[PDB]
Amino acid sequence: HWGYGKHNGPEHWHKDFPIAKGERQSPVDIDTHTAKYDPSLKPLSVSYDQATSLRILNNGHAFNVEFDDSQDKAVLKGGPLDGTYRLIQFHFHWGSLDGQGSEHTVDKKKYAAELHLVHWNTKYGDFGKAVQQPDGLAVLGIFLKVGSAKPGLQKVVDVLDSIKTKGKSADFTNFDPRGLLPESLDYWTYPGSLTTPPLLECVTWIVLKEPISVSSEQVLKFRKLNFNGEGEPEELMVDNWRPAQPLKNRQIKASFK
Ligand SMILES: COc1cc2c(cc1OS(N)(=O)=O)CC[C@@H]1[C@@H]2CC[C@]2(C)[C@@H](O)CC[C@@H]12
Ligand SMILES: [Zn+2]
Ligand SMILES: [Zn+2]
Repeated sequence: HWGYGKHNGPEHWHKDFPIAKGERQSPVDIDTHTAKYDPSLKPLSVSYDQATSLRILNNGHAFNVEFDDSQDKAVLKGGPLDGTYRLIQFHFHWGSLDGQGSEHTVDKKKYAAELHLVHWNTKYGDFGKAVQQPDGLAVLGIFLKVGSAKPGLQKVVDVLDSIKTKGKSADFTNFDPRGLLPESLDYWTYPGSLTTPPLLECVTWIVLKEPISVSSEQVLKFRKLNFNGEGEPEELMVDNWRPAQPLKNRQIKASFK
């Protein structure tokens, strides 16, 4: 099974999933000088007040927070998107040290970690059908930089020690995802893929310009998780990110000047 180690890492993924060498792979470096403004882009509309969190779990690749996506309760629309996209879950990527951690980069600069809020296109009826469509998913990427503590992240990090090993889960109710967003909704956007196997190129990427701030104490909690299952030799869950892929002619657009 794939992972982030030397023998099952990103350099190996292409063998089981050839698309790893596709034309629209993610993540990528965002060069502020070549990412131009696109007027056809509409205002980004994030509607999370109706969000119903269900649980939080460790799948061995990171930890996910899932939401009830049976109704158009927590949705994403506007921007470069068509119709509605329902939030289904969010997770993070981080490094072995504060200097690295994010997947995307801004003018070659990495942040301490990165947040991925995953949504699927409701026109495909179901998540399963969505991931297999070029425009099936919309992922809202948000950078995390070390500084002040993010009040809204407290609940998440406080539970981690209860799901240290791969396979552990726990009920996670009443979490409001709005507490993880920065002040500004300014963003960059491009067509790409999942940053992990099966690496399908079904993602419209929306990366926020403004990073949210999290304390050193908070990020360190992430590094307490384990890739491995209970009872197995500990393999700390750090550096669960994928190297940047070639842009290969795709255009990164910005919602601002
Ligand atoms: C939530 O966003 C992801 C979903 C999936 C993967 C990685 C993901 O992370 S990311 N960094 O945002 O690209 C890899 C496994 C992906 C799953 C999408 C749905 C799939 C295709 C299921 O149908 C089976 C395996 C699943
Ligand atoms: Zn897996
Ligand atoms: Zn991700």
